[PDB]
This record gives sequence, structure tokens and C-alpha cells, in this order.
Amino acid sequence: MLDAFAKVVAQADARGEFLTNAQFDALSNLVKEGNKRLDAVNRITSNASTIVANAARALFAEQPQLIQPGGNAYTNRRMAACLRDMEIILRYVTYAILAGDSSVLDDRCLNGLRETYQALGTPGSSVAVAIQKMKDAAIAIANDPNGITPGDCSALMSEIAGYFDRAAAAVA
Amino acid sequence: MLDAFAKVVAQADARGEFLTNAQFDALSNLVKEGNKRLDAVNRITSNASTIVANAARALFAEQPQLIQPGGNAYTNRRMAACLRDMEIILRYVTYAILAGDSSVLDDRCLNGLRETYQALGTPGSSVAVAIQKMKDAAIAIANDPNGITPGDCSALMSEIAGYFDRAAAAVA
Amino acid sequence: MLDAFAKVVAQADARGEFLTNAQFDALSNLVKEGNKRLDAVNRITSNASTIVANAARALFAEQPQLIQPGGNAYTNRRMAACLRDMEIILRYVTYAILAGDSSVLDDRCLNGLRETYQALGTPGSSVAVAIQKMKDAAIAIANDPNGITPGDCSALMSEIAGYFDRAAAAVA
Amino acid sequence: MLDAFAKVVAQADARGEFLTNAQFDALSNLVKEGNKRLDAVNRITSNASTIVANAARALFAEQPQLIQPGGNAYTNRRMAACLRDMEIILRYVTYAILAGDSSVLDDRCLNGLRETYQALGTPGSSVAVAIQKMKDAAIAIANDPNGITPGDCSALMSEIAGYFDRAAAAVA
Amino acid sequence: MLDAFAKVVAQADARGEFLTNAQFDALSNLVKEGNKRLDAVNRITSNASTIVANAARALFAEQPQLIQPGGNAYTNRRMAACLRDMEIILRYVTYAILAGDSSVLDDRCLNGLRETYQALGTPGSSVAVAIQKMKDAAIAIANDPNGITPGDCSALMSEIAGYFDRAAAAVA
Amino acid sequence: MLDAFAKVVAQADARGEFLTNAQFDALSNLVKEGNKRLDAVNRITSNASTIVANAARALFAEQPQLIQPGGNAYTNRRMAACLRDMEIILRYVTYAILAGDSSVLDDRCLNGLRETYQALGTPGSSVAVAIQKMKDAAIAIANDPNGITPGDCSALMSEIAGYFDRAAAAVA
Amino acid sequence: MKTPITEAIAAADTQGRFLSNTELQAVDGRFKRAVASMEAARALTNNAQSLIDGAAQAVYQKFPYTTTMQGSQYASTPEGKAKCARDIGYYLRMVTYCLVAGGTGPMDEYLIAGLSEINSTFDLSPSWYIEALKYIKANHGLTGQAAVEANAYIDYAINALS
Amino acid sequence: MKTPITEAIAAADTQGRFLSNTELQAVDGRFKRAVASMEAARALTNNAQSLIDGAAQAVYQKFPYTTTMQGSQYASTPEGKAKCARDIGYYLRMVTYCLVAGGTGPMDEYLIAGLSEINSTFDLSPSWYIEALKYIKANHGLTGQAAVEANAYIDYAINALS
Amino acid sequence: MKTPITEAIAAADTQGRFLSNTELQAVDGRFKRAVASMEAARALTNNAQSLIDGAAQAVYQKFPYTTTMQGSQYASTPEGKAKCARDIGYYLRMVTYCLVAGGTGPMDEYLIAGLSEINSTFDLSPSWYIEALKYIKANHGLTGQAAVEANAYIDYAINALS
Amino acid sequence: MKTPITEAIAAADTQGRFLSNTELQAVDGRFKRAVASMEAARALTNNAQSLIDGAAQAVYQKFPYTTTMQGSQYASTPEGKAKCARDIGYYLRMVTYCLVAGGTGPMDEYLIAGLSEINSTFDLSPSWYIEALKYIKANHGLTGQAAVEANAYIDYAINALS
Amino acid sequence: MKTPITEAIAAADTQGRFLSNTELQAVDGRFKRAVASMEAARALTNNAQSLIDGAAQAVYQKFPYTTTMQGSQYASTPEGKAKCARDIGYYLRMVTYCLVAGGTGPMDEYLIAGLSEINSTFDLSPSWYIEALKYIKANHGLTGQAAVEANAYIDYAINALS
Amino acid sequence: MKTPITEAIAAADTQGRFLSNTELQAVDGRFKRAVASMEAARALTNNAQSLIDGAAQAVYQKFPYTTTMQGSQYASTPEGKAKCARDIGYYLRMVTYCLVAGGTGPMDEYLIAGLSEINSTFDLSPSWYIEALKYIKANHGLTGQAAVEANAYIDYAINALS
Ligand SMILES: CCC1=C(C)/C(=C/C2=NC(=C\c3[nH]c(/C=C4\NC(=O)[C@H](C)[C@H]4CC)c(C)c3CCC(=O)O)/C(CCC(=O)O)=C2C)NC1=O
Ligand code: NA
Repeated sequence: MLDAFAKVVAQADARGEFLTNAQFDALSNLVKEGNKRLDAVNRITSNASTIVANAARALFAEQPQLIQPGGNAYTNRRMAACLRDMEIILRYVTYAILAGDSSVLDDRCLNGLRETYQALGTPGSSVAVAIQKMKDAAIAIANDPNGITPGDCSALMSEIAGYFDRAAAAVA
Repeated sequence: MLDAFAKVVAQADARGEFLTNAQFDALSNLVKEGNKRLDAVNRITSNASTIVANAARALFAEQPQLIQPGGNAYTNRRMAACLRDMEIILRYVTYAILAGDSSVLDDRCLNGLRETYQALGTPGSSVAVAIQKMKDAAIAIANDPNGITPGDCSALMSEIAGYFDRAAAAVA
Repeated sequence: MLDAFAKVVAQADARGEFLTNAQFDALSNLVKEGNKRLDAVNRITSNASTIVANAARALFAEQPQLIQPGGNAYTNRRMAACLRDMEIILRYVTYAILAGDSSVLDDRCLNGLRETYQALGTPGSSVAVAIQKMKDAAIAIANDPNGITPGDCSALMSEIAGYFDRAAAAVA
Repeated sequence: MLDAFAKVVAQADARGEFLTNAQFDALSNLVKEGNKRLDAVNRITSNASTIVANAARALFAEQPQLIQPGGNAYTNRRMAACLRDMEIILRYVTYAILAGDSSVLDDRCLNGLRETYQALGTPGSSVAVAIQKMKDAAIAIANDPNGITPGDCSALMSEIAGYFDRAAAAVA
Repeated sequence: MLDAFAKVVAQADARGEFLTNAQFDALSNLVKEGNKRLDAVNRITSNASTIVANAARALFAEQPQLIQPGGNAYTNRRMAACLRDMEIILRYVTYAILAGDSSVLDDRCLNGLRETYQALGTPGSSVAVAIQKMKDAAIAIANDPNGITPGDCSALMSEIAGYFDRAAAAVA
Repeated sequence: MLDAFAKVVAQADARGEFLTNAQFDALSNLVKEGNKRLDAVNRITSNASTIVANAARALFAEQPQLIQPGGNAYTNRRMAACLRDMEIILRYVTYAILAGDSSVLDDRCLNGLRETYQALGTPGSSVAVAIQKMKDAAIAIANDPNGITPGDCSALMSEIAGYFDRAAAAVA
Repeated sequence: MKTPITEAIAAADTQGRFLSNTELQAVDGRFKRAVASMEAARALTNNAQSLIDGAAQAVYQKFPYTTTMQGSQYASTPEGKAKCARDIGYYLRMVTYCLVAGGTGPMDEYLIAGLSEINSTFDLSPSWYIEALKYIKANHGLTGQAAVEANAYIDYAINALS
Repeated sequence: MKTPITEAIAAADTQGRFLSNTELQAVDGRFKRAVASMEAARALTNNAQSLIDGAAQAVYQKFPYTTTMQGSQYASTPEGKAKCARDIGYYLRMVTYCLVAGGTGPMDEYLIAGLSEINSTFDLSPSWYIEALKYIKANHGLTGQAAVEANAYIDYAINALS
Repeated sequence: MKTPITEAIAAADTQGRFLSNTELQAVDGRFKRAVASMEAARALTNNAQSLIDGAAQAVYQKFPYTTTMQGSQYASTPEGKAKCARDIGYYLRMVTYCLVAGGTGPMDEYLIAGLSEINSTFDLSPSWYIEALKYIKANHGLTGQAAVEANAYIDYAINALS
Repeated sequence: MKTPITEAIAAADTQGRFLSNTELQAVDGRFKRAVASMEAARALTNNAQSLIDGAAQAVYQKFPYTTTMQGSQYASTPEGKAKCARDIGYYLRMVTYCLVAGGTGPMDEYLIAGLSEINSTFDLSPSWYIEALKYIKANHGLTGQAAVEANAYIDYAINALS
Repeated sequence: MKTPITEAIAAADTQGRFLSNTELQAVDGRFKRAVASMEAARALTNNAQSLIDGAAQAVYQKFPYTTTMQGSQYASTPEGKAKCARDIGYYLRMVTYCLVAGGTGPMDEYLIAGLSEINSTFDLSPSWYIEALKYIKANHGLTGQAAVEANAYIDYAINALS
Repeated sequence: MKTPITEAIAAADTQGRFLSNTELQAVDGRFKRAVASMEAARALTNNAQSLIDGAAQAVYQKFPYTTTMQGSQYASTPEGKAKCARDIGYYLRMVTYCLVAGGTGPMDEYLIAGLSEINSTFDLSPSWYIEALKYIKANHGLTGQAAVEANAYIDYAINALS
């Protein structure tokens, strides 16, 4: 996997080039915005259980056929697996927030996941809905103005939203 | 794998339903016919070696090209493997007789077996003939009226014939 | 794998036949030419490092894009792997010289190697060129008239050339 | 492992002897008492959780130093392991009740268990006390006259007590 | 393994106690001296090869019987293993410098190492001499006043010397 | 393991010495006697089954308590293991004949074998007797003057006897 | 799914053997016991509704705070009460399935796998379901070996929750 | 040793579980069958000597060359005949052990393991022992489920030799 | 025990490497953060008793049935109340240990391993301990990065119970 | 297939090495021995028919019951005699293949693998084939190292049957 | 690629955990150090050409035989000198990449993997590249923590060549 | 140690087999070649001193900087020259051992294992030892198959250094 810094390095090596000043400048701003990134990870991680449970509750309220007998989330084994998947997707999204790059998410979570759910008969569009609900809770928690030095985190919330939408697109 | 009882249960759970009286009645008759099923398994199993050897003898008598040099049953390694396969198919058929359901046969023996023989160059239609010969011997042994409380086992012999024909169809 | 002797045996067994006099004669000449075969292996093997290094030098001189940044042999990991591959192909070719048959080369080296290089993005035609250069050095070394009982090794050099051309065709 | 029947067989084979009538008679009474044995296993097993939890509660009430900081059952990892051990000993004792012989208990549970606890610093005499408490609860449950065909199970309760005392001696 | 901080915690938990002010104060000074510790590790690590090679050179100069035919460091396999051991001991000593505690050194390097060398016939006292030579070079490098903010590192050099002497005692 | 040639080399390397003329001469005679050694191996190996079976027959004739019920060779599993052991010892002895040195026998067969039989309750002195009987048959077969170029193999038969006596001493 | 019959087969199949008399006796044991099991399963099925309604109330009686406390995990709304009744019926239905199949298989696969993860996640107390199960056990009205049968699987669930 | 009881335990132990009703039904199956098995074992034990003497002769009748041909593997000496009778008694004794234990275990451990290595090594023909076993089967004089029981283990030996 | 320092070492040791600059930056990160962590740990330690007493009452307020219901798992006896206070102090003490060590290690080893087995066995509800932990979080009185630090480990316990 | 040449290669390939002088000496050993082997193979091939006919009769002489006893495993019909002659020719043909290849490979792959399963299944006695092989050995008429060569592979078959 | 950030993630991912405060402190350590690293990387990049030209000459000065001796491995032709300058620039470029990424990753992946195989194959002496690296180290002109940073990765290369 | 004889044994032992004719031909190959090998080994041993002295000078001639440059790795002191002569004699001695044993074994075990680690650590250039070895090869004065033999093992060392 790559972080934001290693990605610039790998692109540079392919051309056999030292970094430019534009690239150094871009990477410096990445470092100057680092405190915000650490808060976002800390906050989303610190509320991981409620994000999952509350999103799952909402999903089953809107799609009751999932929990009816014969549904894909009926039985405790299937429910456990469903909640587990939500936890995993969230986990890998937080990894990508820390690294500032989606490679870890794409490579270790999303590659082949659509195919996985198709073989099982798990409705991918239902999974997408679960991810979208976790997204909306995560951004509300991460971007909460209470209990933190005030400032603008909007470009980071855009980036965070980017990682969630990528995962929802990957399964749907 | 499922037995006859677990199959009714799994169908019921998919609908979220308690068993009906029709289902209870059907399962009770299954139990009342259980002594016959145990005799059939005991008898076929107790004669396993002669069933195999006698069927193989017959097969090679009718299809000599199998044992000619260059034939698929020429050499002791290939002959051993051929007899082994006949033993295995018989074994799994007896498993399905005991359970009253083909799942164990289908899942652990027959799935992918046609493809296996096609990759090897083993003639599937010759295998089918070997199975049909074991079938005819097995039913004669299982349904022999000597040395047993008289009664009607015809519906069970139908079922037994069903498992053999399924295996012969699976390879041909 | 087969050597030249085991191949004649396997063809014979498929027909269920004792060897003919023609086959015995052919195999006797194989044995009478055995000293030449052992020299060829000894000589090619004894110069294995220079064959590889000198062929690689030549390849990178003619195809500099391979070693430019972004090239498939740029970075020491990729260079190492490239030289390793050349060593491996040479090794397996020498195995086939000893055995008098290509089965070991085909089975353990060449099968699936085109597909391997296509998945990686390694240019197969560049690999072919590397093999052709090792071929030309190997035959010059093996067929050097200095320091050895004089005699004709031309049919063996044809055979050796055959194994190299087979490998170059397999990747291109 | 041996059951009561296999033990008589193994003793007989060592002498090369057919069973006597005394041995056949002894084994027949074993079978005639089998319903009682099945009740005892069913009852002890059906109450497995309360036997363990209630014995552990009692142990920690009488030996508080076990749960004080620095005690061998302080921390949840050590408590879990302690309760686990109690469950295991109970499990293996029930195995021996079913088989009518201690071999499974001795061989798979007790062999080397004193040495295990000595290396860890776990007080063996405390473990013995835990087993003795499970024993007293198990016999009260197994020998409860409510809800069962009346009759005498005293020789079986002696045997059950035998298996518990053996385990307590093995660790102390 | 423990670091200096986890060791205080583990001692505290055994008594079931919150940390005192004395312990908090001690741990604060540990943190305030942290820059010095990081320099020492960086410096010793950055010169790892010369420390080893120069110590080994010296050892073989003073104990030539080690490299004479039949000596324990004669042959390249035995020499390689000898140099490897020196590298390993150095590595684990640097781990303990970073952690501020010997547990990692004791547990993963030194436990059983005397016994290891006795079974092999490797002279432990020669190993001790090699360690003592690495110690003297390491402290000279780590405590070099050139190219660094001036200040007193004497208590840290004492600690570093402590880890080397511990390893030399462990093998001798 | 060592052969006779590698043993001289290893002794030489320990002193850091080129071979003397005495050593070269000794090794030359080893080579000149090589045809005899190959006959001895070929002959003993070619009669391996009768050596074992005939020795075992004799052993059980002289020590009937081994095959009585409760005996260490009673039951087919124990008999099989007994015959297997005899085959193994013979096999490893033939390895040492080929190599001209006992290292392979000592290292891979005899080390720890006394301890093995003591833990099992297998009478080592009975095993010794079995080996002595195989020895006497092996030398009679190997030194049979019929069907071979006449000459003196007495020093080789001494050596062969040496390997058998070593194995018998190792278990007794 | 785990039954006496699939266990007998699994054993043989694992060791690459035909069925033996060892395994046939096991399956006969199951066929003979089936009469007591089917009696139990039938009675529990016929009386299902009253047993579920009675059991839910037993729970509300023992833990009254479950009908008053705010939160989706509790039965203080119509929705919460309906979910509670549903779950209790699931438990009862699984017991009837065990009785029919002659083993724990159905409960093992459909209820017990994942159970502690579910209860932990949705804040469902095991002791609620134990109380429900103890009510069914005390009030199923079965006697003799039918009671032994039904109680064996009910108590199996209880140990899974304990 | 393989019995219905040790199999029931092995299953539970392998999965780290207490015994369940799944396994208790298996052992009850064994206890109920024991009456037929013990009848068979007793009758075979009481009539052992005549069955062994009859069986050996059946073998000599079928394969007369075994009483004439030179070699220690054959019964053409007093010693050879005594070894033959011994072996046949071993077979019969193993059948009675199976009957008593309720499974193949005793025969599996004491006779079948190593069998083909023994017969191959000492040049003993399996078909000699099959004939001996077929005689016992035809002439044990048991009826009903006692015969079913004894025949199951005799035929088990026959398949092991085939 | 898991700290930023033992993690840095484990990484290097696993790959057979000396420490690199990769790992030294990690440990410097820990040394700089230690000032905020030690502030948090000190304040929580000095105010331990009031935080424990306040937290227990928060639990009794939220779940009043814990002070009334019969059973050794509840706080309806002096013994039960003392066990409850003890446990809550254990939680707080573990948080101070995490703060001091710069990682989850102490809580991971001494509290979280085995937790769900303990709570299941003694019938202890996780939601009791969550409420206790939320009280400490709301009332520790820390600000800035000391609060961030203490809250990180408190919330870590909460997710372990959820 | 196992020959001195494929063994030399397998060794090198297993250790990822080029061929060395270690392995070239092995193959030269094979080339020099080939003269004795080819002599043996040629003579056995030219005299194949008389050796097969003689060998079958040797078997019928030693075991006369094979020509009289009813059953498809015996040579008491034209079909049985033809199958017997066929098998004996298979044995001889395999020996000539070993001689040509310089190793056991051909016999190992085409005859010995599965042998004991075949003989056990069709009730074929190993001692029949040993007698056939001993006849060929006594009457092949080879001398010197050609006899050593042919006898090595014949005796190899005998140990496989023993 | 190995950085303080991917290491923090790998640790968590390996144990199936969310990121903890353990790992966040590690990444903060990296962010704070980045100022010294970027200073070093920028200065080395801006002065790259003079450092490469100076370093190559340092090598030719120390090992004069490299400019005189015949062979493609040496710098006694224009082509050889250009290859030498290229390689030295590769080394310097890798150091700047390490500085930017905050770890050894870039050098580990693009230069050190395969290094000893390359040097062995093309007859390139490690001590040439050590001398080049020592020149850069003595003459980069950085001070304070920027020098510490650049020297850490230069010395890392030196140990890889030693 | 790797010889044609231990290889023949290892093969058999690995597959649990007795030695076959496959393996005996390999060992005969070795016995026949031994005459050429022993001739080579004897001549190299008798002329050892002149070959070592000549070879060291060949190295000093090719790489004159080795006699002038300061450092313990070079031969610019009496001690350095004595170490160089020692090493060259080690190489020659290993070749004679290979010749005697009939394989690479002695060189593999005593010289090649660890070689690249040693040369890397003490800054010893492989090309020094290649030049020494090429001198011995050109000037050993052997002809025919004795030269083939000695050259095979010398060239083996060269590829190990390349
Ligand atoms: C699925 C496993 C299984 C069980 C659990 C089982 C139990 C079982 N135990 C029985 C009887 C019995 N059970 C007991 C046992 C006891 N009575 C007492 O008063 C003692 C306190 C207690 C000690 C255990 C007695 C005395 C009998 C009657 C005698 C007998 O049939 O053995 C019976 C006979 C029918 C009946 O009496 O109701 C059965 C079916 N059978 C099975 O197949
Ligand atoms: Na037992």
C-alpha cells in the first residue's frame, strides 16, 4: 500500500526525477493539515460501535425483507456476518483517512467484493445503503464543532466522503 | 449435508414456519420404515467387495479395449484407481441410503466428477456402465427374501435405484 | 519427466510391444555419442555466469529502454529477477541436453511462461532476444575445438540449438 | 481410550482368552443399568453452567486472595482461564461417566496437569477445592428424585464421586 | 516485552495501586531525557557494520586459534555465523536502549544462549570478549561530542554499558 | 553423512592439510576393490525379503513367547512393525556397505534406538538376535562363490559383519 | 447440519470407510428415540402461541424495567414488544426443529452461531431469554420421555446463553 | 478402541463440546442392540471348538494342496495344522470381542492393522481365511438379530481380506 | 505489552532488522504526546475517589433495578455495592495505566482479554459499565489535549463493551 | 520416470542448482553399463515367446490346482490360460524396459504401483508370479554382466511380490 | 512501501483492529519530523548536480584504477563514466525519496532489494559506492536536525553495502 | 557431505527404498572416474606451493593497487600478503578435496556457504580470487581427463564468485 507521500515518490521514480517545488509545496500542506486528519480518525474510531449499530438498525427498518425468514440477514450467523462486514468497511475507510490515499481500501477490501456478494446472493445495493448511512454519521461525528480548536475541515470531509462513496460504488 | 429430517427443517426455516401435521406424518412413516433402510445398508455394505469386483469383471469382459495396452484401465496403477472409484461411488451411495437424501452423494462425490474424467480422458459412459452393474447387484442383495422378516421393500428399492441412476447420469 | 530412453519405452508400452531392432540400434548410437553430450553440458555449465552476464549486457546495450526509469529492468529488484530468469532458462536447457529430451524444459520451465510475462508486462520478445544471445554463446563454447579429442559434434549442436529456439518461441 | 466393554476385551486379549460367563454376566448388568447412566450425564450436562459458576462463586468467597490484585485469578484473562479449566474438568468427568471408565479423563485431562499448574504458579489445592464443590453439586443434580422413574442409583453416584475425587487428587 | 513505562505499570497492577507522585516524577524525567536516547540508538545503529567488523578483526587478531584450521570460526559458514551472532547481540542491545529495559534482550536473545554455545563447542569467553569490544566502540560513537547539541549523557552511557555487560555475563 | 572418501577429507580439513601419499594410496585401493562392494550390495539387496522373513521365522521358533498372546510381536500390527524394523536395519546396513562408513547407519538408524525400545517394552536382546540371524544369511549370500568372477572378498565380509554387530550392540 | 445420522456418516467419511455396525446402532438409537421427540415437537407446536404469550409476560414480570425504559432494545413500545415476541417464538421454533432432527444442528446453525455478537451489539440481555426459556420448560405440560427430550434442548439453549 | 461410546465421545471432544442429546441417542442405540450382540457372542464362545475344527477342515477340503505341499506356510506338518487352527481361533475370538464391544474396534486394532503385510510376508493366502469365515457363518446356528449381528462382523473380516 | 515503543521494536524484530528512522519517529511521537497523557493520568489519579463514587451512583440512577433485585450479580447488598465500586475503580485504574504507557496494552492484557466470558458467566451487563465510563468522561474536568487523551482510552473501553 | 538421468536432474532441480560433476559421473556410469543392459534386453526380447511358454508351464507344474479349480482367477479355462500367459509376458516386457532405461522406473510406474490391490481384488496369488519369474531367471541363458543386469530387475519384481 | 503511516496501518490490519492511540502517536511523530526531513530533501535536490559531480571524482581519486583499467565495469570510457554518474545520482535520488516518505521504503524497494546480486554479477565494488556516499555526507552542508535526517538514510545505504 | 555415493543413498533413503540398480550404476560411474580425479588431485597437491606463489603474483600483477593501498583488506603489509597466500591455498586445497570425494561437497560446506557474507564484510573483492583461480587453471599442467576434472571444480568456484 501507499500513503500520500509514497504515491508522489512512486510517480517520480517512474520518470527518474527528483521532486519539483510544486510537489514539495503540496506535500508540506499535507503535513500542515495533519492535526485535522488525526482528529477525524480519532473521532470516527472512537464512535465505531454506534456508527455500525445505528446504521444497521436504520437499514433493517427501511428494508425489513432482509430480516424476514429467508432474508439474507436472517439467522444470527448471517446477522453477525452482516455487522462484521460493516465494521470491516468502516475499518478500512479509516485506514485510508490516515494514509491520505485509497490504495489500502481498494487493494485489501474492495477488490473482488462485488463478485463475493454476487456468489453469495447478498444484495449489493443494500450494502451500498449501509455504507451511505455510516458515511453520514461519520462526517457528522468527525466534523462536530464541539470540544476542539475551531477551524475549517471541509476539504478533509470531502476526502472522507470520497472514500465512502468509492466503497458504495464498489459493491452496488 | 442433510438427512431427510434436516431437509424438512431447512425448508421450514426458510418460510419461518412450525412444521405442519402433514410434515410430521411424513416424517413418522420415515421412522417406521427405518428397520428396512438399516437392512439395505447392512446388506449392501456386507457384500461391498463382491459387488465391485464382479461389476469390474463384467465391465472388462464387455469393453476389452479398456484393458488393452494404451487403454484407460491398462497398468496396475490405472486399474487400482478404476476399482477405487467404483468403491467410492458405492460408498457414497450407501451414505445417501442411510440419510434418506442425496446431498452427501451430490456434494462430496458427484459435483465436478464429469469434468474430472474429461480432463483425464477417462470415458464417462464406461463409468456409467460400471455403476449400472453395481446397482443391479446391490438391489438383488438388498432385496433378497432369504434370512429376514418378510415384508415389502419396493419403495426403498426405487429410492436406492434413484441414487445409482443419479451417479450414472452425473458422469455420462 | 522423460529422458531419451524412457520416451522410447513409454511409446512402446502404449502399443504393448517389445522394442524392435531399429529402436535398439537407435538407442545404442545414443549411448555411443554420450561422451560428446557430457562435454557439452560440462562446458556450458562451466561458463554459466559469463553466458548470462554477457548476454544481458548485450541486451541492455541494444534495448536501452529496458533500463531507463520506468523500464521493466529498472530498479535492482527487477534487474535481479531478469538475470535470474536468464539463469533459470539456461539451467533447464542444460537439463534437456543431459536427458536428450525437452520434456523437463517444457514441463517445468516453459508451460505457462508466456502468460506469466503477459500478466507482469514483461516484453516477451525482449526475453526471446536474451535467449538467442545465450544460445549463440553456448554453442560457441560447447563446440570449441580447443582442449578436447577432435571429432564431429554437429548433430548435437543442432539439438542444442533446438532447445534454445523452443524456449525463445515459448515466450515471444 | 476405552469404555467399560473395551477394557474387558483388552484384558481378555492379553491372555488370549474367550470371555467367561462371569464376564458376560458383569457386562450384561452394565447394560441393564444403562438408563440410569444416561440420566446422570443428561442431568449434569444440562446444568453445566450453574455447576461451574456456583462452584467458582463459592471458591472465591472462601479464598478471596485468589481475586485480590496479584492473585492467580485476578485480571479477566486469568479468571476466564480459571472458569475454562473448571468447565474442562467437568466435561471430561462427564465423558468418563458415559464410558464407565476413567481412561479418557486420565489420558486427555489429568496426565501432566499437576506439572502444568506448578509451572504456572496456580495453587493446585485451590483447584482441588473447586472440583470438590462441582462434585457435590453434580451428585445433588444427578441424584435428584424429582421428575424421573424412582429407583436406586447409589452405586452409580459412588462411581461418579470416584471420577471427581480422582481429578482432585491429580492436581493437589 | 516491557518498556520502562510498562514495567512501572505491571508492578503497580500487582499491588492494585494507582501510580504515586514519585513514580509519575520518575517517568517524566524519562521522557525529558528521550532526545538523548534517540541519538544513542541512531548513532550506534548508523555505525552497526563497522562496530561488528572492527570488533571481529580485533578478536581474531588476539585469538588466532579461532581462525586456524579446526578452530570454531574456521570455514566461511562458521565465520558467517560468528559475525551474524555479533550482529544479533548488537541488534537486541539497541532494542533495549530504545525501550529503557532489558526484558527484550533477556527474553529473546540471552535466555538459553550459554547452553546453545556449550552444545556447539563455541567458547563462551571468546564471545564475551567480542561483546566487550563492541561495547567500547558503541559508547565512543554514541558519546562523541562532535555534531550534536552539547549536554551530559553519562547516566545513559552507564545504562548502555549495563546492557552489554549483561550479555557478556550471559554467555561467559 | 560421510562416505569413506569424505571422511578422509574431513579429517584432513581439521588439520588444514593436503592429503599425504599414504592417504591417496589407501583411497586408490578402496576404488580398486569397488566391484566387490557393488556385488555385495546387489546380492544382499536382491535377497532382502528372504533374509528378513527367514530370520523372523527362526526368531519366533526360538522365542515363542514373542508370539504368544500378550507377547511383543502378538497381533498383526505388532508383527508388521517387527518385520518393518528388521527391513529398516537391513536397509541402513546396506547403505553403510555402499558408502564404506557407518555414519549413515549410526546417525539415521541407531542413535536413540535402544531408548526407543526401552520405552515400548520391546526386548532389545531379541532384536539383537534377529540382526545376528540376518547377518549370517547376508554374508552367505554375498560371499557365495557361484555365478561370479572368483577372488577374495574376506576383508569386505569382515567389514559387513562389522556393521551388523554394531547394530546388534546398539539395541542390546 | 448436525444430526445422529450425519454424524454417523461424517465419522465414516472422515476415515474413508464404509458404514459399519458401529454406526448403524447409532442411527437405530435415533429412530427409537424419535417417538418421544416427535410427541414433544407436536405438543410444543400445537401449544406454541400460549407458550410464547405466557413466556413474554414471564420476562416482563421478572424484569419490569424492560417495559418502561426508553430505547429500541427494550419492549416499551409496540414495536419492541413485537420484536420480543418474535424472538421468543424463534427460540421455541428452534427447539421443535431439534426435536424433529434428533440433534442440536438446527439451533447450532440458525441461532447459536453469532448469538453473543448479536446480543452484545443490540444490547439484548441473555437473562431475558433464559427466563423465557425457563417458563416454557415449567409450563409445556409434557411428561415422561417427551419432557426429557424437550428439556434437553431447552437447557442446551440456556447453557449457550450462560 | 472404536466403539459406539468412544465414537460419541471422540466427536464431542474433537469439537470441544459437552455431550449432547445427539450423542446420548447413539449410546442408547448401542445398549438396546447389546442384547442381540451378547446372545451371539455367548453362543459363538460356547461352540468355539467345534466351529474352529469344522472351519479348518472346510479349508482343507476346498484347498487340498494346503495339506500336501512342502513349505512352512502350509498345513502339511503337525506344526502347520496347529498354526492354522490357532489363526482360525484368533478370527473367531475377534468376532466375539466385536460383539461384546459393539463395534469393529477390537478386530481393527488386533487383526486388520498389518494384515496384508503379514499375509504377503509369510505367503498366507487370504482366500483360505475367507473360506474358514464362510463356514462359521453358515454353521453358527444363530437366528434372527443374533445372526445379523454375528454375520455383520464376519463379513467385515471378509471384506478386509478381499 | 502493547506500547508505541514495543510496537516499534516488534516491527523491526519481526523482519530481523535494526531499528530505522521509520521507528525512531514513532517513539519521538510518543515522547512528545507523553506530556498531555501524564497530565490526564495525574488528574484522574488525584480525583479517583470522587469519580468512582459519582460513577457508581450514575449507574444506580440509570438502572435502579440493580439496587433492588435479589441476586449476587446485583448491588442490592453491601457486598454487591462494594464489588461494583471495585470494578469501576479497576476501569479507571486501567485508563491511567494506558495514559502512562502510551497505548492500549495494559487494558488489553488486564481487562479486555476474557471480558465477555466474565460478563456472560456472572451475569454482568456491559451497559452498566458503559454508563459508569460515560460519567467519568463527562466529569473528569480535563480540557484540551489532556481530555482528548483520556477520552480516547475511555471510548476504547466503551467499544470493547459494545 | 525413474532413470539414472532423471534422478541426476531431479537432484539438481530440487536444490535449484546447475548440474555438477557429481551428477555427470552418475550419467557416465549409466552409459558404460548400457552395453551389458542392452545385451540382456535384446536376448530376452528375441527369446520372449519360449521364456513365456516355459514360465507358464513352470507355474502349472508347481501349483497344479491352478489348472483344475473352478473360478475366473484360475487357468482352468482357455480364457484363464490366455490371461496368465498375457500377465507373464507383461512381467518380461517390463524387465526389458528397465534394462533399456537403466532403472526401475518402467516397472515402478506400469506394474508395481497398484499391484497388491490388484492381486488382492482378483484373488491372484503373488507366489504364482514369483515362480514364473524364477523360471525366467534360471533359463534366460545370459552370462557375465548381462545376467547380473537381468537378474537385478527380475529379483526386484520378486521382492515387490514378497 | 514502508513508511511510518503504512507501518501503523499494517500493525492494526494484521491484528484485525481499528487504529488506536498507539498508532496515532506514531503518525504524529512522523508529521512533526517532516519539517526537518523536507528541509534536507529540498537542499539535496537543489544541490544535486554538484554533489553527484563531486562524489564521482571522490571515487576516482580514492580508486584511480577505475579510470585506467580495461573492462565495461570500470569508468575508463565515456560510457563507463556516464553509468557511474547515473548510479551515484540514483543513490542521491533514493535518499531524497526516503526523506519525503519518512522511511526506508523507497530505498528498500528500488535499490537494496537485489543489490548484492547486481554488484556481484556486473563486478561492481560496494566500496566505490560507500566512498561516493561518504562524500555526499561530508559535503551536503546541512546542519542541526536536517543533517541528522539526511545522514540517517545515507548511513542506511552504507550498512546495506557493508 | 555431497558425493555421488551420499547422493545415491539420500535418494533411496528419502523414498524409503533399498538401493536399486539405478543407484549402483551412479556409484560405478564415480569409481571409474576416480582414476582421472586422483591423478588431478595428486598433481595439484605435489605442485601446490608453486601454484599458490604464482597465483598470488598473478593477482598482484592484475590489480597492482592491492599492494599499495592502505587498509587491512589489502596485501600492502607482510600480514596482508600472508593472509592472501593463505586464502589462495585454501581454494586450491578445496579443489583437491572435491577431486578426492568425487563432488562439490567439500567446497560447498567449507568455502561456498557464507562466502558472499565474508567477502562483503571484510571488503574482499571476488575478482581477486577469480584471477587466482584462472592462473591455477592455465598453469596446472594437466592434460586429458585429469585436466577436465580439475577445471570442472575450479570453474565451479569461479561461478560461485560470479
Ligand atoms: C436420550 C438419552 C436417554 C435418557 C436420558 C434416557 C433415560 C431413561 N431412564 C429411564 C429410567 C430410569 N432412570 C432412573 C434413574 C434415576 N431414578 C432415580 O430415582 C434416581 C434419583 C435417578 C438416578 C439417575 C431409574 C431408576 C429408571 C428406572 C429403571 C430403568 O429403566 O433403568 C428410562 C426408561 C423409561 C422410564 O422409566 O421413563 C429412560 C428412557 N434414555 C435415553 O435414551
Ligand atoms: Na473412558
